[PDB]
Amino acid sequence: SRVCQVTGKRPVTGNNRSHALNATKRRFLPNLHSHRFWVESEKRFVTLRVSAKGMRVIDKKGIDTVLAELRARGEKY
Amino acid sequence: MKRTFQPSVLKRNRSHGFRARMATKNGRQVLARRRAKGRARLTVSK
Amino acid sequence: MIREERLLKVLRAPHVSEKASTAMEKSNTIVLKVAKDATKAEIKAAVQKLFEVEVEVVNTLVVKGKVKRHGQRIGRRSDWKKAYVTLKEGQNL
Amino acid sequence: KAKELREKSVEELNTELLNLLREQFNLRMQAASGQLQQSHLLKQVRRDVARVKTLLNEKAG
Amino acid sequence: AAKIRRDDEVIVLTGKDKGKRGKVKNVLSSGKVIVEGINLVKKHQKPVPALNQPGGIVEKEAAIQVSNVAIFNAATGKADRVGFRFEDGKKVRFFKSNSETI
RNA sequence: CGAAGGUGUGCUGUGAGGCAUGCUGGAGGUAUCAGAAGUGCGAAUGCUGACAUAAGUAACGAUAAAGCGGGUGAAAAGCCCGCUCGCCGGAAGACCAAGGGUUCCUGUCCAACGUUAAUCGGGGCAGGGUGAGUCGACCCCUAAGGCGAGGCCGAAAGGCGU
RNA sequence: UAAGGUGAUAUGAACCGUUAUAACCGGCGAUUUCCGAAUGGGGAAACCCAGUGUGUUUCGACACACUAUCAUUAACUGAAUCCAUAGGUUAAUGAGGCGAACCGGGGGAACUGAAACAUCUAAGUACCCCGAGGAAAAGAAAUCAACCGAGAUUCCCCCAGUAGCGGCGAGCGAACGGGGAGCAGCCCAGAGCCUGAAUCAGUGUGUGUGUUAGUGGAAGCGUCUGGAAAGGCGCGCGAUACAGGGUGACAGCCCCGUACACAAAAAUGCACAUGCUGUGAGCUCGAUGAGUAGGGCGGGACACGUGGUAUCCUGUCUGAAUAUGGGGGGACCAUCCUCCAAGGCUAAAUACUCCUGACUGACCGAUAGUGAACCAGUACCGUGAGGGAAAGGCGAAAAGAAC
Ligand SMILES: [Mg+2]
Ligand SMILES: [Mg+2]
Ligand SMILES: [Mg+2]
Ligand SMILES: [Mg+2]
Ligand SMILES: [Mg+2]
Ligand SMILES: [Mg+2]
Ligand SMILES: [Mg+2]
Ligand SMILES: [Mg+2]
Ligand SMILES: [Mg+2]
Ligand SMILES: [Mg+2]
Ligand SMILES: [Mg+2]
Ligand SMILES: [Mg+2]
Ligand SMILES: [Mg+2]
Ligand SMILES: [Mg+2]
Ligand SMILES: [Mg+2]
Ligand SMILES: [Mg+2]
Ligand SMILES: [Mg+2]
Ligand SMILES: [Mg+2]
Ligand SMILES: [Mg+2]
Ligand SMILES: [Mg+2]
Ligand SMILES: [Mg+2]
Ligand SMILES: [Mg+2]
Ligand SMILES: [Mg+2]
Ligand SMILES: [Mg+2]
Ligand SMILES: [Mg+2]
Ligand SMILES: [Mg+2]
Ligand SMILES: [Mg+2]
Ligand SMILES: [Mg+2]
Ligand SMILES: [Mg+2]
Ligand SMILES: [Mg+2]
Ligand SMILES: [Mg+2]
Ligand SMILES: [Mg+2]
Ligand SMILES: [Mg+2]
Ligand SMILES: [Mg+2]
Ligand SMILES: [Mg+2]
Ligand SMILES: [Mg+2]
Ligand SMILES: [Mg+2]
Ligand SMILES: [Mg+2]
Ligand SMILES: [Mg+2]
Ligand SMILES: [Mg+2]
Ligand SMILES: [Mg+2]
Ligand SMILES: [Mg+2]
Ligand SMILES: [Mg+2]
Ligand SMILES: [Mg+2]
Ligand SMILES: [Mg+2]
Ligand SMILES: [Mg+2]
Ligand SMILES: [Mg+2]
Ligand SMILES: [Mg+2]
Ligand SMILES: [Mg+2]
Ligand SMILES: [Mg+2]
Ligand SMILES: [Mg+2]
Ligand SMILES: [Mg+2]
Ligand SMILES: [Mg+2]
Ligand SMILES: [Mg+2]
Ligand SMILES: [Mg+2]
Ligand SMILES: [Mg+2]
Ligand SMILES: [Mg+2]
Ligand SMILES: [Mg+2]
Ligand SMILES: [Mg+2]
Ligand SMILES: [Mg+2]
Ligand SMILES: [Mg+2]
Ligand SMILES: [Mg+2]
Repeated sequence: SRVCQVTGKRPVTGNNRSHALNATKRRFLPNLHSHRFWVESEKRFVTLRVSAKGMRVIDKKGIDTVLAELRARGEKY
Repeated sequence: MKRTFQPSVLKRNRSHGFRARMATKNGRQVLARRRAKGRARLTVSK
Repeated sequence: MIREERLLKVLRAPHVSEKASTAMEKSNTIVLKVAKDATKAEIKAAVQKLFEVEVEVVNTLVVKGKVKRHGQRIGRRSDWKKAYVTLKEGQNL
Repeated sequence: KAKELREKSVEELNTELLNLLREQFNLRMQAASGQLQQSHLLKQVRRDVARVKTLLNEKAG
Repeated sequence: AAKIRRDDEVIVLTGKDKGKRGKVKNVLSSGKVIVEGINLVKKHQKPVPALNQPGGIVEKEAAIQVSNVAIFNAATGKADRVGFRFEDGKKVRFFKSNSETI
């Protein structure tokens, strides 16, 4: 549904603002991409729909750390 | 002159019948309102 | 086969009438008023047993309850089943 | 008459049920043909069948 | 517990025949009593062959308010009231003016 | 030994009003001094009910059409029986589907219903009546289309679809 | 508990009962068709059609049980593909649906006001959606204050229509501080001392104390009027009972109650006493929350409309220090003071009433009061969502008018 599987980032709402300060509603979507992540420690690829920010989490924590967090919450991959 | 109500029992049921109502969140709210009011007959379904 | 408890329920009454009288003294048919859910087979069984006659065939139909009034009230009598039961050849009861 | 039959065997009142049921039927017919002036009777068998089937129900359980 | 019962002998307190006595005949759930030869009425009665054959007029008893009758002592020869106590295990009724069981 | 309410008559105050009493009614009423308001109606093409007016006036729904004799009946232009006359006949005849649901048949009744009368009725009341291996449904098989395990997609609700 | 009973319109007929297996009242059981989440498959709701067992048969048939989906766990099994993995089957456990308000969260109008209207207002309101509990939510300071000090959260009264915000228009509108209600604090990021030691929790035990039927419950007569006396007149009595209701007109003493005093075979609520069953207290030393705080860009929340604008949240791109450290004190800097974010849990004061009992009203009394005092969400209207009435009173007693 356009939800980052790593972080949780989903669409949020807010306002366009003109020079005359007319406000119309809008959405701010995440920067999602489907991406095959190599897991060394079970010799396969896993595909997560993830946001640019969630990829920086995976670089830092390491995929094995992150896929433990995914299993906890019971979100499938 | 042909008038607006041309009866058909099959169409009455597929449209306004009990199971039709039960098949949608909106239709289930119709039966919930009609029970709440106290209606003696929820739907058309003889 | 059918258990007897059941059989004791499926017959409900004899049904009198001009037509029933005639049916009896012409085509050797007894006209009963039977349980709404009783199959033809259960009727045949129940008669054979509970009256000790022999039954050729049963016919059945469903009578619809008439709508009535009782002083500005709407009523409705119950639907009920009517069996025509032809016996074999020479029995009577 | 509950105690009068509370003690008698499973089979004993298993046979009691059927001849109650048989009487119910016989009443039903005579009633239906205006040969029953004792209406109260067919009410009583009904309540007897009731209290047999209950007694069956506890023993079996 | 009911203070006055079937087959009691009572004196009328109130109404067209104040003062006069009779036996209780049967007791209604409305809180009324039939009392033999008390509240007599003249019912006009239509004929009907099967039950109550002829026409004719009738006298019969009409129900009377039970509050309007009193258990009659027949020792004082006067109206009375009823209490409740146990004479050895069984609730009983006693006059109050003369505390004897009845 | 007659409350409120209703309807008369008499008296009385500058006014909104007050007091007395006949008849009706058949169980409530409230001096005084204070207190509180759903506190006063002729109008809003006001709202609800009732009753007038036009007026015993227009009308009684296809211009296919009736006439007489008998019957029953409190009563017959209209009902029943008969004779004659008329109208439809690719329908104004007959059988069905859909839709309706006892309107079907007998007996009984004429208050209301029937644009009149009604002994008559699709009206009231009671009783009867619908019988299937082969007719139809159900059943087997699919069309458009619908629902749709997993699935794909979407803030949620949901949307598509194997 | 009892001398009367078989619910109403509603009689009648057949019966049942009177000293206790008649009826009636309460506790625990039994039975409980079909449809409906509906769950064996289907379906135009209350119907159509099955599969597998186990049992039975008069060989025609019969009765009962089980069989939905998803989530988790376990076993068994298992492709492309060697190990695997995905998948498949069975079982166990749980969920599903309904419901009046209150509560937390995801979305989010316009009419209207500005005497036009776009910023602003209406308003984070109506409405839709998700989730929850008897309440929820919030909660033990990276909080305030002013160099004096205070000490978690919630709610009430003030401060104050003040300070501010504002096409500085219409309007919006705090805090600091003070007075009250209620009061409570703990735990993980970890090893030794060390135990069943704190007491949260589960399940039996007694004992109290409620609940669900019930029992006893004072004392008045005469006489007038009248259809009838409870009213008038006369003379008595009760009162821890003169609340209230009924009875042929207005009754402390006619009846039912009321004050007060009593009661439970059975089930269950709360509180102490408590075995046992999981449960860990105390002390020492250490540790102490990173794609995080901060930043740029776009928005939102703060009374505060980007303004000189601190503080909070983050869609997007970035990114520290780590106690010799870090956050805040309304641009910003220095000094000083105060606190320790990136991990949790927590009772009471507070919100509400679909429903149950009791009691109350300067609330209505049939065009009023609920739409509905009456068989009303009915009759009727509408394809449907939905709309939606009218209609109470014989008499004390039917004695409801024989002939
Ligand atoms: Mg706007
Ligand atoms: Mg045949
Ligand atoms: Mg048939
Ligand atoms: Mg008078
Ligand atoms: Mg008045
Ligand atoms: Mg007054
Ligand atoms: Mg005044
Ligand atoms: Mg007014
Ligand atoms: Mg007027
Ligand atoms: Mg005027
Ligand atoms: Mg006009
Ligand atoms: Mg004229
Ligand atoms: Mg003229
Ligand atoms: Mg004319
Ligand atoms: Mg004409
Ligand atoms: Mg004509
Ligand atoms: Mg003629
Ligand atoms: Mg004519
Ligand atoms: Mg049809
Ligand atoms: Mg009819
Ligand atoms: Mg006919
Ligand atoms: Mg006829
Ligand atoms: Mg006439
Ligand atoms: Mg007429
Ligand atoms: Mg007819
Ligand atoms: Mg298809
Ligand atoms: Mg699905
Ligand atoms: Mg979409
Ligand atoms: Mg689909
Ligand atoms: Mg007993
Ligand atoms: Mg099913
Ligand atoms: Mg289904
Ligand atoms: Mg099928
Ligand atoms: Mg698996
Ligand atoms: Mg739920
Ligand atoms: Mg909400
Ligand atoms: Mg606007
Ligand atoms: Mg304006
Ligand atoms: Mg204006
Ligand atoms: Mg909201
Ligand atoms: Mg709480
Ligand atoms: Mg919390
Ligand atoms: Mg200090
Ligand atoms: Mg008592
Ligand atoms: Mg007493
Ligand atoms: Mg007198
Ligand atoms: Mg007196
Ligand atoms: Mg009176
Ligand atoms: Mg911390
Ligand atoms: Mg930041
Ligand atoms: Mg900043
Ligand atoms: Mg910014
Ligand atoms: Mg400014
Ligand atoms: Mg700062
Ligand atoms: Mg900060
Ligand atoms: Mg400063
Ligand atoms: Mg944060
Ligand atoms: Mg309360
Ligand atoms: Mg209440
Ligand atoms: Mg009135
Ligand atoms: Mg009304
Ligand atoms: Mg309709």
